[PDB]
Amino acid sequence: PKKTIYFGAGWFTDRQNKAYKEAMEALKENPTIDLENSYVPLDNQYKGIRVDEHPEYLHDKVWATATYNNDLNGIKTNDIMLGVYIPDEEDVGLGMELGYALSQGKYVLLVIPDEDYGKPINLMSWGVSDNVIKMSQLKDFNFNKPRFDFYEGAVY
Amino acid sequence: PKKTIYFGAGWFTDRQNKAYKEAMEALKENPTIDLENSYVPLDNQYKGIRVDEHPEYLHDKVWATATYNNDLNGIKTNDIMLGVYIPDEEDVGLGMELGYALSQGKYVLLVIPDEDYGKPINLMSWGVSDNVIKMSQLKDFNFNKPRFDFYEGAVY
Amino acid sequence: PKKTIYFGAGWFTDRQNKAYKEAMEALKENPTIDLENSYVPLDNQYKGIRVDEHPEYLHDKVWATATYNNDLNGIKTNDIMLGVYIPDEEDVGLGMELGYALSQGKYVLLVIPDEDYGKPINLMSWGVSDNVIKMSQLKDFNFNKPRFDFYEGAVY
Amino acid sequence: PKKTIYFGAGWFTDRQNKAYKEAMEALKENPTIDLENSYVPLDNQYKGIRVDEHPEYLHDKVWATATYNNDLNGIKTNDIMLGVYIPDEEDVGLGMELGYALSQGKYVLLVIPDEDYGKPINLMSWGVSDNVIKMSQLKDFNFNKPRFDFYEGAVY
Amino acid sequence: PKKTIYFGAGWFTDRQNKAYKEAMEALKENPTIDLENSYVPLDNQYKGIRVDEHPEYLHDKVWATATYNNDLNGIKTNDIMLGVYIPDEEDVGLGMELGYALSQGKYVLLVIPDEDYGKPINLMSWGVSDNVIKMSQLKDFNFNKPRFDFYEGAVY
Amino acid sequence: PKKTIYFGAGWFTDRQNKAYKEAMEALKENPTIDLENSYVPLDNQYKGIRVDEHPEYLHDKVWATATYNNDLNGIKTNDIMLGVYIPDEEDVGLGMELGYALSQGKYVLLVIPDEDYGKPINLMSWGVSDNVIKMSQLKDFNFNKPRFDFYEGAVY
Ligand SMILES: Cn1cc([C@H]2C[C@H](O)[C@@H](CO)O2)c(=O)[nH]c1=O
Ligand SMILES: Cn1cc([C@H]2C[C@H](O)[C@@H](CO)O2)c(=O)[nH]c1=O
Ligand SMILES: Cn1cc([C@H]2C[C@H](O)[C@@H](CO)O2)c(=O)[nH]c1=O
Ligand SMILES: Cn1cc([C@H]2C[C@H](O)[C@@H](CO)O2)c(=O)[nH]c1=O
Ligand SMILES: Cn1cc([C@H]2C[C@H](O)[C@@H](CO)O2)c(=O)[nH]c1=O
Ligand SMILES: Cn1cc([C@H]2C[C@H](O)[C@@H](CO)O2)c(=O)[nH]c1=O
Repeated sequence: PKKTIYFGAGWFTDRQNKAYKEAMEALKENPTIDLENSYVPLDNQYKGIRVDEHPEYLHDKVWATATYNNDLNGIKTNDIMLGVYIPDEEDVGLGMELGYALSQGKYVLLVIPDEDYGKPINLMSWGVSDNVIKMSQLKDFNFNKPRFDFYEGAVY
Repeated sequence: PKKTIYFGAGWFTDRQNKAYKEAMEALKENPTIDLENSYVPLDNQYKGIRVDEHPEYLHDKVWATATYNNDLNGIKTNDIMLGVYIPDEEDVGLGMELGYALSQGKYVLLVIPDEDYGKPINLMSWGVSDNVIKMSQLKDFNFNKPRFDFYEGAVY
Repeated sequence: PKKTIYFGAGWFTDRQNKAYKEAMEALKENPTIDLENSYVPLDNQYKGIRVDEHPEYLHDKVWATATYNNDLNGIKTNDIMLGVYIPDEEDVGLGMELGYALSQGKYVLLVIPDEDYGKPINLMSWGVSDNVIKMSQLKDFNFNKPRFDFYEGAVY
Repeated sequence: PKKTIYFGAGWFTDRQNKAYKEAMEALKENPTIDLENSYVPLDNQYKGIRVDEHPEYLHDKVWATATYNNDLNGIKTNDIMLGVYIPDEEDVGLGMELGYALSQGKYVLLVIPDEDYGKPINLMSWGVSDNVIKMSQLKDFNFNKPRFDFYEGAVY
Repeated sequence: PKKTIYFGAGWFTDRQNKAYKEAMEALKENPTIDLENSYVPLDNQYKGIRVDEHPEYLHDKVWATATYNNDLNGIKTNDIMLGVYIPDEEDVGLGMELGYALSQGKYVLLVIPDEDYGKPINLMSWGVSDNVIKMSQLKDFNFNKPRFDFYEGAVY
Repeated sequence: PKKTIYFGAGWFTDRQNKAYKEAMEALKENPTIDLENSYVPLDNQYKGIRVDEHPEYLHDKVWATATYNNDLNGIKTNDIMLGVYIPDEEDVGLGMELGYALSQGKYVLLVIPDEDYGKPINLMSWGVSDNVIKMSQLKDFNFNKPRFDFYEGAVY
């Protein structure tokens, strides 16, 4: 069997965009992941518009509503909630999605870049996760048998 | 009638600490809020110890589990979810809590310092919110008749 | 004690409008209801405008989004879900709201005009309901001790 | 992959029964739908009894309980919540199911007959839906990649 | 303020019946509890009949459905979920109710007779609980500020 | 298609361990069950430690937290909630899981040993189940088409 995922990753910093590409690649190689039918936010912004790339939409209530709902749909409609996590650059949006994933009863997996693994993460992100792994463990992670595990690291 | 709230507010930067004090003062003046029976995270960390004062707790699963659970209990047993929000220093912890509050069906009110009201806020925060007001309106906000409203500002 | 309610009632036919007035009168006489702090949809449409008075809003996503959200907020922040129900003119809107109220764990009480009490009602409405009474009992219903009961009538 | 659905459709009017057959046919041709393991209410009424066809059961608390629970099970147990929607003949039962589907975190798709598409629909039905399409779009709808979209029509 | 509770307690053994009486007495002395408006299962079985007094009801789906539903309604409309717990005679019914209370976001408090406080309790009960105290503390417990705490005892 | 299950069964009595093995066998033969990717508690106790087999962990807050969370994850992450039920030896832990399964929107199937089928079961276990079958019906049960059905037996 294969599972689909909601690709929860930011795209506002160099460290973030770096991890984004890495995780994308790991997923592309993982056998247990049906990446084709997965939902990736950046490719599903309303009307293909990226607001950081079109500041005129910074006040469009309809663009916001549509994108927000689309993201939520991407979460409840897929199997796993994957969060690309950067300890030094924690994203509020990802946080909200972790909480929403919890409500939807999804498996919450946080993936931290190998160089950052161990650094302290926020108490809530730690508590809402079902497991926290390193980037290098992503390609071989068996999504058909998701298990609970503690983050081998600090939590502030 | 009077409502109780969960005081969602970070205390990791000076801007956050300033907003924290202002909000606490506004709430003490609000006739519709019962602050004594509300839940304030900072006075509810497990064993009464803050990890930033006692770094030895950065690696203590028991401390993390209890504090996380106590916070969740603070949201679910209280009427309103209050989030002191600083646009330029958004908190992943507050984000997770907004999602969790949504799952529990609580009114989610964001309060932004007057000087920052209007600056862009994360889409996901705008989405979960039932309303977003400025710090100065907090002391007068009627929590017995909470209603929905859009942020009179930008959202990235 | 006193409870607050969400006034679920259509206003699209004369029978509905008649039932609407009767229920509002019964509620004003109920000592266990706090009507001032309750949510009445008709006084809460976005921007205070009813689409039947201003048809131009029939095509306004912003109006639709805000009004829909405000209604949901009205159900989740109030104690009881009241549904004025007319067996011969059942409302799809009221139906959706019953389902939503169930999801929020609210007591769902249907109130049917005396003259119609007994006529067949949709299975799904009978199912979500915690009790169904006639209009005449509304003024005396004790909302501080709501209990479950079967419709003394038919269900198609 | 293929998805299963809860066939939410009324059967109380000529327009309704017409759309029912049409949608059934569209689903029968859609590649992304596993119609065999889907749940269709009319074939799952308790003991095969249709109350509109056996008025003696109009007062059977056990028949109602069983059918109501069976329908709910049909919803939470399947992937997509499909609602066959007739603007001029909105069903309260379908409404309740849309709300229940929301709580269950299912994708809510409303399908309106091509001749009716555009006509005004109830505010709540509009707001609970993840997407609203035309009958003709049903056969080709890709259920493995469900996305959010606004109804190109009026909402009262 | 005062809170209402759902009195979760078995009455199938002498130890249970003893604990039942002690807890009821402690609750009558608690200034933060409104016992009149609370829900006591034993006074809420359908038609007022207990199946152990009228065994003929052991085979009556209607009795079972109404009593089950009334109990659920008792949990969802009340503030606190109280579970009188006897470690050596754990109740499957109370267990299901703890899970249900968790789903409704209620504070779950277990109360164990002093003589038994400390004995091993089922993992799942320890997990859902927000706190577990001994019978003697019940009369003084402040239900207006419920907080999380670990069982000072064993868990098998 | 095939479905996965959360194997909910006790292991504290001879009758329990007997049914456990039986059900295991039935599942091993059932075509509609993907037993390999299913979650079975006994093989997923934290660190492979069984506390009944290592009483030193009877006070390990970390072992309890981890196992409890792992079990919950096993429930929300799988399709069906299967409960091996012994009428004379009802388990509180299984009860809590039935309630949690309900919240997660899973199909709840109780399987009773053929020799015990008919004996009275707790009102709540009866009410939370979507269907109750005999051990002998397990091997042939079609999990791709789960339907609702009443327990042909007594409920106390
Ligand atoms: C700010 N922002 C955020 C999101 C969602 C997507 C991502 O998982 C996370 C990044 O903050 O939130 C989005 O889709 N669009 C956008 O403009
Ligand atoms: C990081 N962190 C966070 C919280 C909670 C509280 C506040 O709402 C928000 C701040 O991130 O989350 C807490 O209780 N303890 C902690 O150490
Ligand atoms: C169609 N419609 C419906 C509602 C809500 C309110 C009432 O409970 C019920 C009537 O359908 O749903 C509303 O607020 N506005 C609107 O225009
Ligand atoms: C009135 N009624 C209704 C239903 C369900 C099924 C359908 O999706 C919708 C039609 O109202 O509700 C049912 O199964 N039986 C019945 O008698
Ligand atoms: C077996 N049983 C059980 C209950 C409820 C009530 C109590 O919280 C707990 C006792 O099992 O579950 C009840 O109302 N009636 C009944 O006959
Ligand atoms: C007491 N106990 C219980 C459980 C779970 C697992 C099973 O479905 C049910 C048995 O009580 O609860 C567990 O995993 N470990 C344990 O020690």
